[PDB]
Amino acid sequence: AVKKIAIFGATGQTGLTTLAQAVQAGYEVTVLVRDSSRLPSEGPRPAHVVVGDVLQAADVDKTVAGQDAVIVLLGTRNDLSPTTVMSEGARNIVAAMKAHGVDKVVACTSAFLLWDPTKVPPRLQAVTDDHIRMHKVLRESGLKYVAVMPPHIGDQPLTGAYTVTLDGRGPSRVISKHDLGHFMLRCLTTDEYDGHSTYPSHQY
Ligand SMILES: NC(=O)c1ccc[n+]([C@@H]2O[C@H](COP(=O)([O-])OP(=O)(O)OC[C@H]3O[C@@H](n4cnc5c(N)ncnc54)[C@H](OP(=O)(O)O)[C@@H]3O)[C@@H](O)[C@H]2O)c1
Ligand SMILES: O=C(O)c1ccc(-c2nc(-c3ccccc3Cl)c3sccn23)cc1
Repeated sequence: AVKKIAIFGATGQTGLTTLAQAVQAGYEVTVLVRDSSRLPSEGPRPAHVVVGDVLQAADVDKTVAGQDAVIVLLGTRNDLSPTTVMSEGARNIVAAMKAHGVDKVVACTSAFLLWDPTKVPPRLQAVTDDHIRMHKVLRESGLKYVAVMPPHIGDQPLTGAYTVTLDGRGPSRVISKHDLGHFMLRCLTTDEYDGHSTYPSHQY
């Protein structure tokens, strides 16, 4: 079974609850954070903290070393400018996983990768472009890759009752951040989603 995991993006909206749920479930969690000040000071906390940047290959390498699996929840917070942080970060993660023999990566992009490209809101296209680039890096890596492609991420409660749609869009346009984190961790316990795109959604 999967015991040691690295989480990238652990200080973000979904990352923080994914981190808390992972520790609750008994995982030995390692995180790469740009600033440990953005990690919780009480409650569930990671077993190992690396402070550094996903754009520094040395920082990614020491985060991935020794893990059983990797969770990717990188993002740009509210910045919708053009970016390559997620795809370049993914390149470094793939290289580190290959060097260290880690084969399982669960990575969040967006449901827009499942949309008709004429329907993607132009204001979100620059971020979506790098989600596309990141997905390409991960799909071409040959690793056991679960492509998590959520719709809008909300702040509704944890339910564990969401629908998981494979290789297409699902019947709701929202997933709570807690349920998205729950699903990321579920993907560590099964291989049934490897090589698929997954769309978690629910009605709250
Ligand atoms: N908002 C939505 O409705 C929605 C819908 C579909 C998909 N998505 C996608 O889902 C993913 C996660 O969304 P989210 O809101 O949970 O993430 P988020 O709140 O934007 O947090 C992003 C995470 O990435 C980390 N990060 C950014 N640059 C980094 C770097 N250079 N080195 C190391 N870490 C770095 C941030 O660390 P710091 O604490 O240092 O900033 C933070 O932990 C994103 O890719 C987003 O585009 C979002
Ligand atoms: O299928 C859906 O209904 C759906 C999918 C994705 C999104 C989405 N929202 C954001 C966003 C919005 C405001 C501030 C920050 C961010 Cl990051 C981004 S960036 C890439 C995708 N998205 C919305 C709806």
